[PDB]
Amino acid sequence: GNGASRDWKMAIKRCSNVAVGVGGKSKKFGEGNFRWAIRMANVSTGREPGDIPETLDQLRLVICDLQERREKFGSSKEIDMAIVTLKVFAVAGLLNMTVSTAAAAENMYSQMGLDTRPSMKEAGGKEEGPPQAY
Repeated sequence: GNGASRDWKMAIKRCSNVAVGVGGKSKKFGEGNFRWAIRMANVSTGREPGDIPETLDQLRLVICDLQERREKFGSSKEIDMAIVTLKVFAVAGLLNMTVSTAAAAENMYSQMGLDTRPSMKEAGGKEEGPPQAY
């Protein structure tokens, strides 16, 4: 539109203020994590320079296909992390709404009607930490 990659550099600057975990809140993502997942996905689902999402609809399908194909091949921290970045980046970027945590981003994304696998309990846990000296 008006510039080169302003909308992009912006969506990233904001996403950088996003947390990875939910029961910790400390470590945040970065342009490297986002570009990593996106780029990798663009290849497996494109294999070319001019093969990136331009509309919320286009990106929406890319994600569903990314997690779909990847899932069939198997699960992995790299895969799960990839999908997470796509979500947080989509909301914190397209919606310019820098969520609080990775889960929160993917939550509103699916709850909004962008995903195809709505869940109530993704990750959590109670009573954690080392043992006590009694």
